[PDB]
Amino acid sequence: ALSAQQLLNASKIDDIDSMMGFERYVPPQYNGRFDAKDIDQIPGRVGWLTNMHATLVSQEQGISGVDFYFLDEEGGSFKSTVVYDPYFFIACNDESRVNDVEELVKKYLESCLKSLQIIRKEDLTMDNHLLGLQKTLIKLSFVNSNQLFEARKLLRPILQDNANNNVQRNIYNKVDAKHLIEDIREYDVPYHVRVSIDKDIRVGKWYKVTQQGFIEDTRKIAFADPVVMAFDIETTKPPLKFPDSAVDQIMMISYMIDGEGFLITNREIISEDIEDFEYTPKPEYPGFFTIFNENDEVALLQRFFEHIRDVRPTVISTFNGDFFDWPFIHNRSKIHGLDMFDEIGFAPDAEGEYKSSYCSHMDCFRWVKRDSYLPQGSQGLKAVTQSKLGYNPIELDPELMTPYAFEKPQHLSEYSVSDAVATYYLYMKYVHPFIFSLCTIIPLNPDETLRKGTGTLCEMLLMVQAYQHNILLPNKHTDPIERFYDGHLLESETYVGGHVESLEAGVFRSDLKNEFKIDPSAIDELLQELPEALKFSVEVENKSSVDKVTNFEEIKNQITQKLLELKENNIRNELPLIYHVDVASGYPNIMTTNRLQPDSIKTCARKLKWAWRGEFFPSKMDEYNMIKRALQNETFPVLTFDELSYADQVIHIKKRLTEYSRKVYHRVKVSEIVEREAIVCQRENPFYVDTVKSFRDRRYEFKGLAKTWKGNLSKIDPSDKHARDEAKKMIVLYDSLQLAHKVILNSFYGYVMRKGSRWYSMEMAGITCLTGATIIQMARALVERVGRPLELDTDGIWCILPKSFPETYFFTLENGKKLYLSYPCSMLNYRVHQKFTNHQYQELKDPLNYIYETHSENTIFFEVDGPYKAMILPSSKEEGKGIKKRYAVFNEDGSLAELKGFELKRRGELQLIKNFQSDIFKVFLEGDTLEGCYSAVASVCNRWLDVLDSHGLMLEDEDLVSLICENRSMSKTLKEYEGQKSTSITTARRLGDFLGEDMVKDKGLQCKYIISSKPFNAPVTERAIPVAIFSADIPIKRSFLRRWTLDPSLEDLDIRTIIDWGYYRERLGSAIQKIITIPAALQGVSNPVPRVEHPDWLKRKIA
DNA sequence: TAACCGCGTTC
DNA sequence: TCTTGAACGCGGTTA
Ligand SMILES: Nc1ncnc2c1ncn2[C@H]1C[C@H](O)[C@@H](COP(=O)(O)OP(=O)(O)OP(=O)(O)O)O1
Ligand SMILES: [Ca+2]
Ligand SMILES: [Ca+2]
Ligand SMILES: [Fe+3]
Repeated sequence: ALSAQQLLNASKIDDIDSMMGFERYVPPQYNGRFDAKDIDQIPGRVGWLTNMHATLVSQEQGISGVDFYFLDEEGGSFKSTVVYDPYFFIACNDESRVNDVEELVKKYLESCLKSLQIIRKEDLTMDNHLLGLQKTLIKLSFVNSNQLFEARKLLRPILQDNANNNVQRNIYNKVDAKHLIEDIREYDVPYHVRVSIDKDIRVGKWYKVTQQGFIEDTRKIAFADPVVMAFDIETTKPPLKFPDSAVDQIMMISYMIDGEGFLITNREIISEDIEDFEYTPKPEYPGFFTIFNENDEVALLQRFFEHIRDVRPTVISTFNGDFFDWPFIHNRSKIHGLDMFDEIGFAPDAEGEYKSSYCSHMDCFRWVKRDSYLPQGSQGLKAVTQSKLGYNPIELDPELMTPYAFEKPQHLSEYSVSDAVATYYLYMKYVHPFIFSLCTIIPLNPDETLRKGTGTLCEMLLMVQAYQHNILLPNKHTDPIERFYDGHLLESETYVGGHVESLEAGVFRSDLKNEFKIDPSAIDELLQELPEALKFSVEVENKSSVDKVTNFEEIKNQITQKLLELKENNIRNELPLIYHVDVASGYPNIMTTNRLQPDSIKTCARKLKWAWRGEFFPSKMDEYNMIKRALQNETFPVLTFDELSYADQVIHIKKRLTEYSRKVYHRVKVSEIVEREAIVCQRENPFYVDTVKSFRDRRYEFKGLAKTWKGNLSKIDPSDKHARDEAKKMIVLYDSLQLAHKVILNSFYGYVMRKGSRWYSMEMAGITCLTGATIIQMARALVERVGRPLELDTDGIWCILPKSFPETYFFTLENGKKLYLSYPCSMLNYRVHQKFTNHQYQELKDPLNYIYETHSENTIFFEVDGPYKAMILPSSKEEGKGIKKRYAVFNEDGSLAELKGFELKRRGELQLIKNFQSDIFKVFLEGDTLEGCYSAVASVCNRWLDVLDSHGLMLEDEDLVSLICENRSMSKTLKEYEGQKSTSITTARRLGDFLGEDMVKDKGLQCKYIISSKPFNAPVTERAIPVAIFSADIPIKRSFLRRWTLDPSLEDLDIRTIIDWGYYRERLGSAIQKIITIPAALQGVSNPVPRVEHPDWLKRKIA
């Protein structure tokens, strides 16, 4: 009888909705026809849909429905409710007796079943479905979702009893109605998702809510303007510890409402009363802040809640407020006798996040984590602000925040205000357009669209297409607890992914010549291919015709000439062209080209290859069962082995099968790779393929607008500062949008391996990867015969080409326009489209007679960027090994184009190494010769080497603690690391012993540590000191370092005598080895930093 | 030496 | 409850 709690919540929410301007609107009745063409004549109210939530109504037992929250055209708001019977299907293993099952379930489920009906859907796993045969199903409908769940608990025993055997009757011997029910289907669709899909309603669109239903008003283009508030709180904190919502108070709540800044203060903690000030960190971000200097903390909370209730916001934005700000305000409200739910309608939900019915909570940190495409080291609000808004917000050390309420109150008021400015404007410029536009195609509310994984987002879009094509949803995938290969227990199985090669290291600049040896037969091939490749660049790449171009021969003659000149002199020493070629939407286009989709893996048969890789124990079956019977006889946490769960059973089996295999085979795990083939039907209902093609086209629009505005900008004179400032803003705006669509797009590839995937196919994912590896290696084979490829990753190639190699040309058409042509790009694309096009792609031409056509499909194109000014690739310390996924590339104007992989970019590495790498990549541009180039990097190296060889005596204390520090995050809590050794685990354990157990209470703690010299010759994980120790009082300090260095002798407590300076001298040393010296050796110049000795294998090679 | 792990990247 | 994939670098431990 849980409807009590549910019907109550609906009443409470209904009243909270009314207080915030959302009273349930019921449209006037209409007896005329229901056509969208006469929208202006049908009685009703038009609004912009801003939110939606499942609810229970009481005949206006509970009745399932969805509240839809609207903003109307006349500055007001309202909500409307649609009711819809929840439902799922019953499948039968013989469609001749469906009416018998129908009579069974009508009586078996009569306690909760509302109505019943036989319907037909298309089953993609059913024979003859491509000819029109459909699966017959029983549609069970219910009054509310509680009744649906009851029928599930009632049907599950039947489904489990039919999968078990039968019973002991006359052993000397038409089937029961219960054994005919094969499975239940579409039983786990969220209700409001079910309503959103079935009724074709989306947040962000305009509707007219009439008696017949919602009529989309396609005349209304732009989004309505909700009132948006972003807030940030600041609280007191113990020195070197974390805020505790029990003890610590809230100093101030800064916020902003549609541009107007505000600030509530807690005069009981903030010493002064602050006057109205301004923070406009850039002209485009005004920030006039009105302050509410209040007395008590209760006064502060009550003004915040009162201000919320009066402005009536439908969007409240925060930065990580879901797991700090909101629970802090809620805990302070409870302590102070204020129920936050009665006040503002917010409350925690099942995941601990804070939501409301009328107002979406947009935690910008969720957007940053999923869609911003920033590295984790740049996901703090400070880095996000300078990357996305283009300015540096106000900083100050958090250790000084609790004191500065008393000492420098105005400065700390400026910080809290800058956080509110950065949060509000990042939401309005980035989070708000993206998520609300996303809601128009994904059947979720803004809160869910922001937070769900990209795989779940893909699943939502796929369920819309499947439903609209009457395709039965597959049930969620389930992986078996045990799988075997050749009798061996499998520990993990997967496929071979992308192909990555590190081919050359060192420095390559457009002003420094390189030596090329051009394969003459390679130029022979491109000459034979040149006529049809230029036609390909004209007709396929630029979608034109050779008839309308006027310099086809002139450009063909210009390329053949250069082609021929480079064939005669195949040995050259010229300046290079630093180029990058990269397939646009590689895996998506590989899928759509070959018609890849889970339901297509089974002449409509396209056989494509993939590579399965398995990891299994060396033990065979004879030893498996031996360990099992052993584990069976032992006791467990009062319980037997067979009385455990199958999961806990295999847990113990795996633990004891690792120990055995180690002591008998010397190994614990064997890996093997087998080439597998799969049949890809080229006629299957392409609802999956088409969904990918649609979203890829969606992303392509923003990707092309970024390229346009990168062109509009360079065509603007450097003097027009305002024009070029606005062009650069659209550039970062469209780059952000296309990057936000990139992860969702590629999750269509990843979704086929996601746990619980409705369309799981390991085969399809492997085929995509192997096909990509085959294309990118064919491209390398041509580049290595024409130039020198430097690095290669999955679908991209960094290479240098002779300056004499044919480069960029522009066709001219009789219109007067121009067609762009990059010959290094089109020469590869022509080969792409000669060796990899799918000539077996089929589509329904006549659906009524089920006749198909067969056409040729290939949307795989390399895209080129460059030529660049410099590329700097590091080398490995070990002989012959390269360094993949790490380099630096610079533009012609000297700016950094790409910085990939290096510690400078990663979250929390050795800070000294970050500043070193930061100071050094710029200087690889200096110098006039390659040897002179390496001397400029040598000087900055020797500067950093000097700081360490001097034991940091040439830096002030605070710069030293900043420099030698290393920060590392612990993804889990310490207790989850039992049995493991690490510098983070040590730092966290020592932080807990000195600062208290509550320091490790939560996951994600940043362990900032220093590595001590003593105890000597001890493992490095034992000498990691929390840097917090040196800010504690001298008694508390000394006791712990004496403890941690095992030196009761010790009282020279200064950092410079504790640090293992030789350790950091090695860390910097190998950094200098990999970036500077070892690549310099591989380019043939003597060690530019002789204070960093070469490897023994490298010295021997120099002989 | 080589297998192995956690973190965080590049695709 | 939720829940895209694999390849890779590096500091560190372990067999
Ligand atoms: N985040 C991801 N999740 C799943 N697969 C990914 C992800 N990122 C990259 N991949 C895979 C699929 C991509 O097609 C393939 C090539 O990477 P990349 O070239 O960076 O993306 P892309 O080719 O789709 O975009 P672009 O058009 O910008 O090159 O790597
Ligand atoms: Ca803050
Ligand atoms: Ca790509
Ligand atoms: Fe087929």
